[PDB]
Amino acid sequence: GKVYKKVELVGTSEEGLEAAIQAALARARKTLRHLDWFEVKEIRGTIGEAGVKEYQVVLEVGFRLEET
Amino acid sequence: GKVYKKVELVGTSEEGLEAAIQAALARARKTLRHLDWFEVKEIRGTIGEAGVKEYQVVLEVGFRLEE
Amino acid sequence: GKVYKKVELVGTSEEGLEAAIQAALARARKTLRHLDWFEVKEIRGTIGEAGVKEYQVVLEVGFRLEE
Amino acid sequence: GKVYKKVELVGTSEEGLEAAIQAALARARKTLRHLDWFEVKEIRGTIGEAGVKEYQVVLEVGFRLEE
Amino acid sequence: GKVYKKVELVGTSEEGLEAAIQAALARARKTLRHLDWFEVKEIRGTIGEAGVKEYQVVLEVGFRLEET
Amino acid sequence: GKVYKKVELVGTSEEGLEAAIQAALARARKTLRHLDWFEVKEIRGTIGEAGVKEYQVVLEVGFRLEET
Amino acid sequence: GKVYKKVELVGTSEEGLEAAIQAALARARKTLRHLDWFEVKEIRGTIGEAGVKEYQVVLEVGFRLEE
Amino acid sequence: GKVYKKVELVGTSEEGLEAAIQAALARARKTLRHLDWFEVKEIRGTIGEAGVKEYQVVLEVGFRLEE
Amino acid sequence: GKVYKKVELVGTSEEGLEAAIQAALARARKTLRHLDWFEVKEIRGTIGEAGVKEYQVVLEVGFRLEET
Amino acid sequence: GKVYKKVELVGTSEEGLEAAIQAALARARKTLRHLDWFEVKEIRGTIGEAGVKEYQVVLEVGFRLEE
Amino acid sequence: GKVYKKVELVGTSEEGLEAAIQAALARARKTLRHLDWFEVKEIRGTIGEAGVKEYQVVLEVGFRLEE
Amino acid sequence: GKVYKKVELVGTSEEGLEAAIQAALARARKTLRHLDWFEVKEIRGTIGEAGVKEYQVVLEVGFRLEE
Ligand SMILES: [Mn+2]
Ligand SMILES: [Mn+2]
Ligand SMILES: [Mn+2]
Ligand SMILES: [Mn+2]
Ligand code: NA
Ligand code: NA
Repeated sequence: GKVYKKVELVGTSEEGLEAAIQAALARARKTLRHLDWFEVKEIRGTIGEAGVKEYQVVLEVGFRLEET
Repeated sequence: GKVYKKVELVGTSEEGLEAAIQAALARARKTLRHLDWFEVKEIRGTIGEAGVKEYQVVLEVGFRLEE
Repeated sequence: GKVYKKVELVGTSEEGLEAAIQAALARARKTLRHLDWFEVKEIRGTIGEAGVKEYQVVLEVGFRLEE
Repeated sequence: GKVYKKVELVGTSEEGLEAAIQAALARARKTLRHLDWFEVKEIRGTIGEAGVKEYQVVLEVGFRLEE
Repeated sequence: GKVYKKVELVGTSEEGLEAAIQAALARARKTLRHLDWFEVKEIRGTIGEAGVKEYQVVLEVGFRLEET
Repeated sequence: GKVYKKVELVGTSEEGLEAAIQAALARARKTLRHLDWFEVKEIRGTIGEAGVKEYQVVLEVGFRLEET
Repeated sequence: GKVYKKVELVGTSEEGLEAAIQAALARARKTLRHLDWFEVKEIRGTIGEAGVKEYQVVLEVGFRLEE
Repeated sequence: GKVYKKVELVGTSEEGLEAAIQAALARARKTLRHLDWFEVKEIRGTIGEAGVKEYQVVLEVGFRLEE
Repeated sequence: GKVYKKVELVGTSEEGLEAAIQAALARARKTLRHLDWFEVKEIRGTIGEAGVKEYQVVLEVGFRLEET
Repeated sequence: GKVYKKVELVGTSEEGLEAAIQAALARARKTLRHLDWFEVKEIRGTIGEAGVKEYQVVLEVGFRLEE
Repeated sequence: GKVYKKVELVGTSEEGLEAAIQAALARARKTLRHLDWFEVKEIRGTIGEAGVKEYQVVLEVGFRLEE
Repeated sequence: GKVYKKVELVGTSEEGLEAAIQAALARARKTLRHLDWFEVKEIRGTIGEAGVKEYQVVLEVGFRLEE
């Protein structure tokens, strides 16, 4: 049937988790076609000094491969 | 000794992660009694042209069983 | 020594598990060279009116990098 | 907005892995509506004179809940 | 062939690990038929003035489904 | 080289996931120096009449040790 | 009560997952007594010109120990 | 929002599993305040001529931090 | 240095967890020398009908290998 | 903010763990830009007459994506 | 009877894996008494012009508590 | 096809990680035939006055069964 590929990215943002997810996906869309789903693997981040500096979300992005 | 049961749900939301959890809990409250705690097992979601179509949070909800 | 890369693919088929793995490997052959091994990570699928609709096998495929 | 539930079943069969999965899904269909997807968690089995006696596939079945 | 279902329960007891498991099974057998096996997934508990307040054992209980 | 330590904290908040993480970091920074990074290990919470009562985020906080 | 041992084998076959499991179990039968159950731990394999070369199934075989 | 800390201990006992947990909690109570919950991570132990020399239970203890 | 081997056993008992652990170890001692430690992997069991029939503890037993 | 990608490589060497890591990283440097960190995922190897033949280290290499 | 505590450290070094472990243990010795054993949890690192810049080994250090 | 067995060993050495792996493999050679691969599962060790006392590497060793 169809075949998909998964790439692992890390999105970062000062805004929050959804924004860091959206950041990776926005960059993914520049170079990968047929983006279909994602799976969060890790949530981490840096500290300083209003608390969280940046949120870092490690995620797999899954996309459909074309025929050839 | 009190006994609890855990049911696994996946809440979804186009808005965010809290909203997805809340969606699941709102539905669980309709058919399950004595809801006490939840544990998130997975965060995933779907992608469209806008980016995230929906956030999906897989979680277990634990509740106390009667008698 | 030699250096390998692993790509993660999801093969799908209505027929069964091996055919799902085979579907991923046939596509991988078109763009990847020196395919050597694979490792299954997840077996999942969709459900239709007759039972399984498609099997989906998530696998890592390992191949030698040139140079 | 949408909420799914997951139940954990063990399908068994003497015929093979796919058959064991089909067995769980067939029995699932009798009492669960909107069956959407499955996830295989464990493949195990019993052993007899002729090798495999029964294949046992532990899977989660996900299905959409009504509001 | 036969089809089984697993339900996840948490038994509790102020006495010990076995007693907590038995509490869960004793309750299970009031609403579930054909109980066959259990599998412990987690041991946790709460803490009081005297050490352990209650033991909490998270377990899966497996039972045959009737062909309904 | 440098040596870091990780401590496991659980932040809580009635507001959301980021707020819970910030609660833990805000407390961490009162007794720990040189906070560098955090890693989320679990998200759980409690349930009330209105859905989520409080969100509880389990996280590791990593900080450099002073060569003492 | 009674005591069981588990050994970890890897069965291989060009002819699929069930075939590889059966290969392991046939060999286990030759030198092990009181074979009772198996648990699949990994599925992997090698790749050749036609896709899968060999399927390799890593499993635990459980057997009762005599007293 | 209240904040908790988790410390990892290994309690040991020649008697049994509960006793090992209790050993750890008794010691934790000496230097940690507001002890609330524990989670067992590992059960292991040592072996002598008698069989089990000591049971060892690795656990996290969670307690509320002040200010 | 020294080399050890680990075998995986399943001890069973109606008495409880420690007894099922002791059961595997007693049988291990019949055929393996220099038993040194064990690690519990799984706790499961059968049901009927005073609750637990038998407790089943899956464990690795580690023992020192001799030179030759 | 910025976005990173991770690729999974297997470095090999007859000369040890660090050597295998370095082999992977040297190859990564040839076709990947902005290499920042690595995470070891598995250590395995092959066996020959003298013990270890090749050390094989599976690692993730993280690098910043240009915009 | 006996109770141990475990702390999670990250040793770093430019020299290799063993050196990074030794670095954590040396700093551990300054403030912790009765250091008994360690468990490596993660091996990771940073990458520079010459390949590995810093090795980072995340380990748990276990030590015996006084009564 | 061919069938393999995996035995789990713990190699120990004061020198380092490879020497620990080598110690396990040298002993395995005395009693096991057709040793083919190994997989590291855990790296741990003991601590003495100078830092690491012994490294202990837990590994699975895979070998072909005759027949
Ligand atoms: Mn949010
Ligand atoms: Mn098949
Ligand atoms: Mn007991
Ligand atoms: Mn080395
Ligand atoms: Na569950
Ligand atoms: Na911890």
